[PDB]
Amino acid sequence: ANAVKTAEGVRAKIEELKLNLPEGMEFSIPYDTAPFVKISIEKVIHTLL
Amino acid sequence: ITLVLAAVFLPMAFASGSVGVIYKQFTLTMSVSILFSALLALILTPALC
Amino acid sequence: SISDVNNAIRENNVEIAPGRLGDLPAEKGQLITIPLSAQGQLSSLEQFKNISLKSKTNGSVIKLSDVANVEIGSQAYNFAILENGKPATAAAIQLSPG
Amino acid sequence: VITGITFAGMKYWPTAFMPEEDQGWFMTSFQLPSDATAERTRNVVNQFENNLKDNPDVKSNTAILGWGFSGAGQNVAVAFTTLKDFKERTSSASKMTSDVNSSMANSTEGETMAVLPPAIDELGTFSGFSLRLQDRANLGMPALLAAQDELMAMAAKNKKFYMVWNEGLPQGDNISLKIDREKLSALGVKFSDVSDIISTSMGSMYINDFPNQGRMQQVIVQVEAKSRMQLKDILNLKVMGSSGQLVSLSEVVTPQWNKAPQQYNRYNGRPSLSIAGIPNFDTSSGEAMREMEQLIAKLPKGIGYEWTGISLQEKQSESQMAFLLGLSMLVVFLVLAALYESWAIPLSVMLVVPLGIFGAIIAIMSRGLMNDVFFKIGLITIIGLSAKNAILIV
Amino acid sequence: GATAKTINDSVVTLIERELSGVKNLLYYSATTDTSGTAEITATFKPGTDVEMAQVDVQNKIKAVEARLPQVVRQQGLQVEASSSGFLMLVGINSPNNQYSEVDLSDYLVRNVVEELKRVEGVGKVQSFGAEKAMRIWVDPNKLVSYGL
Amino acid sequence: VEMAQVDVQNKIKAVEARLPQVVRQQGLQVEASSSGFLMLVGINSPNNQ
Amino acid sequence: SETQHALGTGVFGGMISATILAIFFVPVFFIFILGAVEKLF
Repeated sequence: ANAVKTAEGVRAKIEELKLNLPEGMEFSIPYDTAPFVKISIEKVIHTLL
Repeated sequence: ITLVLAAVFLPMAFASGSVGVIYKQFTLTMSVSILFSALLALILTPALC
Repeated sequence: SISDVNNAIRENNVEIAPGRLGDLPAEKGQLITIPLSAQGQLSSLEQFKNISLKSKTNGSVIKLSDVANVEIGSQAYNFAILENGKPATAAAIQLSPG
Repeated sequence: VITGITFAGMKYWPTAFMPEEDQGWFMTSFQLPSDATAERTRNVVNQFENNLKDNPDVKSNTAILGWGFSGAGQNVAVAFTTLKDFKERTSSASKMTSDVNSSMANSTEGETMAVLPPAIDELGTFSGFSLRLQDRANLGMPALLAAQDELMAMAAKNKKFYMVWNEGLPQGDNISLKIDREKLSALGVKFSDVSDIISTSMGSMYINDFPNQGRMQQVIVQVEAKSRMQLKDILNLKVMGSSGQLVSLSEVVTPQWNKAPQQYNRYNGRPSLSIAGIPNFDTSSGEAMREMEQLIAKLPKGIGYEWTGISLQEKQSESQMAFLLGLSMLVVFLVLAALYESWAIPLSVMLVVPLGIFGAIIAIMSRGLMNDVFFKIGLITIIGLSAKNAILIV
Repeated sequence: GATAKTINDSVVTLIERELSGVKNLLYYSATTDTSGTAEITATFKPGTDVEMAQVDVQNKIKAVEARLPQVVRQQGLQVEASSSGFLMLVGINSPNNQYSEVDLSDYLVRNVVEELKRVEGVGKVQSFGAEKAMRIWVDPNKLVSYGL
Repeated sequence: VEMAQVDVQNKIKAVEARLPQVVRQQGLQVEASSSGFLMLVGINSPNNQ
Repeated sequence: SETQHALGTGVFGGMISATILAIFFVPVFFIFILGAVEKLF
């Protein structure tokens, strides 16, 4: 499976659940590897151009 | 030149294991880009020049 | 009755469950946790022949040896082998189709 | 002569699979001794949190206590530490891993090992070489465990190994209570009572569900935590007989201590333990695997090893390179010969690729980069490039 | 009711043999500890179809399922394809401190875990919290005195 | 043979639901064999111990 | 940087050596293989 799309879907579902979050609880994502993916590709393209 | 350059990458594409997958990833782009380059050189470059 | 014998064999051979010491939730200041087990199964012939059974008529405990002979033998006695007229044991090897 | 030098450089220079990378996070694993409760592991993780909050590159470190890769228990913990964006850092993850390893080896009363993210996403959970030490002759669990101890003793002294350890739960001491049925009958207490009280002394018991707030939630019966901390509480449990008196368990049990492996692993059908290590600087992954094989050769009979995960693929990559090069060089030969219908042209094209290999070999030796997959793709590419150079003139 | 050695003797070795024969298998391993569960793993040659591998493994398990003990059968055996590598950690903190760990865990298990495990690409959601339940903490000293 | 065995197992689990509970508990064994002995391997005791 | 170096240094050195040595040697190789050719015939 694709990491970026799965992470985006998980974060979207979390955002959906932030509507019914009872007061006093806050969602957090301390650890996430998806963000690295893009920053890698963008360097390669920088070496590409 | 185009044929040899496009064909030298084929054998590594068929290796086993994860290194085989990495070789496949490299070879796809390497061979297809040079074949398209051969097509472009034979077709468009002469008239454009 | 046979029910009494079966129940005695069930209870005396019980298979106590394993556990642990100092498992969560734990007291403040606990520094050691150790698994612990208890053996509750009968080991060999002697204990089985010594299984206690309450006798109705006399009112005193008797032993399994009184109402049965305990031995070690084949689980099933269905089949037998004769290699050259001499008793032995054998197993047949079959091959998967293909 | 150049061809000979090229072949010598091919064979001699060490090899590896992939270069390490700074992916923005690192992983710390804490494996305290089996006797350790969760409080001691929490103390160690708190020391790690204290020692990391001072650093300015720590965006956030999250610790999972009681769970870890390759084991789960009160003496196991994991921690994922992320780092600020690359441009806004004053260090690299390797330096932070080294510092945390040094401090925790200095003082935490436990084994803590900080590792970089795995070279590839899902080949393994950390970067390094992994091994499985197996008993191939039914030598017994303790015999292979002694073999593991011997292997680690040799690994520690070796200068080509930064650190090597066992990635599994450690040994443990266990207690066994043997019931005395003769005295139990003498005192007029049934064995069923003793078995039941032991069964319901130090374990949880799920009975049934109840309807809490629209969902069925379990109902669990267990003894108070104050009565299952030490052996005294168990031996102070009392059972009623027909004599009008209570007998403690201590009267009809005798604690017996044993030392047994706390975990059981198997790999390819042989009892095994899983080892991990990092190649020291100056030492490539291939050299570390080589020396680790040399040191394993000096082990009791019936003890073998098997490379798994990243190590298996690294060995496989170097176990086919000759075949890949030969096949590529045969393919180009045949294609050129068929296209040009001559024998001089293909051989002349072959008389140049030694030089292409020579250049790359000398360059990598000059810069010190090891022979890896990317180097192999480079060799394959240079084969075609040198073929193109020879064709244009021949 | 079985320790690491007991559960290893009872189930792991039995399941291992039939699993050994799956197609495109690369290696197979097994892990056992006091947690009370076995964890057999089958790694397949790179490039193999994950769904085909999973269905083959399930076929070989149901082939051997008949020979396994009744207690093993009752709880059931879970066959699942995962990556054994975390993609992200999603948590619910209480900065205002109104709710303790038990309430956070019950909310996460009841609400968030089920919602997240439905999302595409989620191989498995490993929860590090437990549902609320009524716990009866029994003092054994009173039991004997009261005769219970 | 493998296809036949998997098909038979599929058709048994299809009908498994309709079978009695006692039959289900012991379990049903599906196996491919040849119904012909290849060899007999035995352990004799010539010393009669 | 490490990944890019591992993929670039070898190819750079290989191209430099291949071209520089080939412009001098490849004609020699062709002449010698042709020499072997008339040796055969």
